Amino acid sequence: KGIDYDKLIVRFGSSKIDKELINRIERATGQRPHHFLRRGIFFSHRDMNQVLDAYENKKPFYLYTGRGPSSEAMHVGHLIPFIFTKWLQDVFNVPLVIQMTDDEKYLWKDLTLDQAYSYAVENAKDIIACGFDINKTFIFSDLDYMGMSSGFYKNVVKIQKHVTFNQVKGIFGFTDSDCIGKISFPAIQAAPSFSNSFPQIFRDRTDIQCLIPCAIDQDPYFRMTRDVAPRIGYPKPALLHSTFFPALQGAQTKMSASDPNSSIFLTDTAKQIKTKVNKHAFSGGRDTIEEHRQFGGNCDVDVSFMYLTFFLEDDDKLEQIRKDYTSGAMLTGELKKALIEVLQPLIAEHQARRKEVTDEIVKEFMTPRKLSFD
Amino acid sequence: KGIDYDKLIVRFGSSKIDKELINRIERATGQRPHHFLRRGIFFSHRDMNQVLDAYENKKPFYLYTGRGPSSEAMHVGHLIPFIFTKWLQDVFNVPLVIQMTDDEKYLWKDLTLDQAYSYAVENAKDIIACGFDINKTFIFSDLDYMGMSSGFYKNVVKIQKHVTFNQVKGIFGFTDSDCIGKISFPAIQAAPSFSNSFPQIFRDRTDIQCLIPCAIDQDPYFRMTRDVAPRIGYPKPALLHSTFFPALQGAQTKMSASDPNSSIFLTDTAKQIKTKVNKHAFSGGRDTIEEHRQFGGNCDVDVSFMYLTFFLEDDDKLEQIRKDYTSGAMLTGELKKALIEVLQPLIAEHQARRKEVTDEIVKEFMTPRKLSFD
Repeated sequence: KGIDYDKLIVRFGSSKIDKELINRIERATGQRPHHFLRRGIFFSHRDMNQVLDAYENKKPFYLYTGRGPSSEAMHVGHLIPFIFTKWLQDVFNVPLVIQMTDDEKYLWKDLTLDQAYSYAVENAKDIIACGFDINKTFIFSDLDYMGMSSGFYKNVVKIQKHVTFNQVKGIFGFTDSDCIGKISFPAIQAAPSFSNSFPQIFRDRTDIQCLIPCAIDQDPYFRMTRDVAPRIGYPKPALLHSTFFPALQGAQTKMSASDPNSSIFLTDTAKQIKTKVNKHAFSGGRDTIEEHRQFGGNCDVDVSFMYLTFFLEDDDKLEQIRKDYTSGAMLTGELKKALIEVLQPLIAEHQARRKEVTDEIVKEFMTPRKLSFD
Repeated sequence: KGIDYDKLIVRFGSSKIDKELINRIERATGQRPHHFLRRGIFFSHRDMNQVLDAYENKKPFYLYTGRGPSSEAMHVGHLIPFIFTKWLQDVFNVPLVIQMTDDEKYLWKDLTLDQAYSYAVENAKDIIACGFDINKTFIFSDLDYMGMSSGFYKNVVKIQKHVTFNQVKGIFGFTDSDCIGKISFPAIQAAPSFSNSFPQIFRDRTDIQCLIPCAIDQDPYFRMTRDVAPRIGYPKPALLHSTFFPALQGAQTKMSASDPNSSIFLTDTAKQIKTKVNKHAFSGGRDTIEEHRQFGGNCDVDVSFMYLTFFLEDDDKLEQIRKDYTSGAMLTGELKKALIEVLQPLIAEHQARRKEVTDEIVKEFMTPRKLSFD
């Protein structure tokens, strides 16, 4: 029952997203708001109006997200952010910068420097699969970009001294036993938030607003970055907070990346997707059919219904489902089939595109070059 | 009386330089050993034979030294290393890599990132003045090179995780109040010690020996670098330890970089050089002329005589001076005049060359490019 997201906004001191804001965004774009905005999926921001101010006056801004490279599969939750960011991008016709923290993984996990980089490239393919207009998005490897940016490291250093060790010990719990690469990394994570880190596309000029869509329990991490922003004469990056995408087995967790099952993977096949949802997707319906008819299912805790909230685009069909499962008219198996019919095409479509992404294609995304926007 | 350099070799576990080694170096080069080697100025090494092995078999090696950029003047002591390294370079016809730690200064001192860089460029002019064959030496700014080396940062990261925070807390005494840029810097200092950090001149290949001439109280700093060397499949860099160049006012200190006087600066004029030596260069002679004749001067503590040890190239003239000052035949004013006649031309010659170094000249030294050697 510890789901409260409004009591969450309060303690972090961020701002709730209201109708005002969504309409302002829809007017600014001439488009219909994303369902993530309609349903309270992405409910908080930090300076989103500032971002809109800029856009309305024809003053550009850019978006920045990252991914911690890995070997395991890569699931559906990993898409919430990438999906919202693809919308925002297309909707505003704006530049997207994507950080592949191979160095972080190399520092934290047990990889070979050449390994972590490997993942950064492969994981890049999964990210391209989501569409992302090539003439608008730049995907970089920390390990690769550092040594080919006349502005990235410069910004790391500026951030590196304005952040004490104590500041990170109380935010990532670093210990005297941790390597020096770890203690100093939070700066690498922060740097892309400032426009001149990418001269190849903005040239000098630090007047460009950055927008970072991310999870809400990731806010106390961008505090640091936002605090040391004007302290170094740079604009604070705008945030857009999203809720937690639950793990099949329950909503108590957000679970893993291992524990096979527990997460629909982008590599799972139609059969596999079907199995995981029917067998593991936690059910909020009753145990017997008669008890389910009498009392109905509980939509709040049902994982299969939650997933629908994310991937079912029709607002009306979702409300029908919500209503009938609650009354008992619809049974969890029916809910499951609904979800399965939305996930199979989605995941399979991803598989299709991920096949169309060559090497001469990734090379181009990773090649720092010029782009298109306002 | 705390001068003991042999009791110093013992506690650090390094190796004394003997005749064997000097002859091996003189045979390897077909040249007469430098006076720094003849007089026990540079008396310790770590793997210098390995370096010679390589050179004899026609297998190249390279040299690496650095300088912490600054605004003040830049004195004669700052030359011991640069002088020895110019010899070694010319004598072996080998590549020299020079680190301008502007980022370090920006982190530690109170500069503007753009300031520290300024110094790196100016201080570069002083370093070029010493000769250094352009087609053999590469001078880089940490701030500039980082963002234009497909191998430098890669090596920083490799070093960054093999060195804990505790390892540096007990070597540079870092505290939880120090910024994260500081804690992680020792890696930036170490990286140039490995050949593939500079692909523009060695391309891949990490089989190239690095030699680092430096002070002997700087050994417990290169321990770290040498320890994490094979731990990452890289050759340990060779050292060549030198003694302390004393400060005019006494040998108790090595004194400063401020306290005007106390150090002959490369900007000092002939008049100024003459004044500082006569007025401040600590004297080991007696107070009265009669007492000086009877007991003689003490060469061990006389700073003016010590300076001669460094800059007077003739071994015979130096022994004459040593003998006569000790017996009392020569008076401290005569010793002073001797030193002054060696320093005025040396420092003035530097001034002359430092004027001949243009901007299209520094640009070329700083431009990572190809060089010449074995």
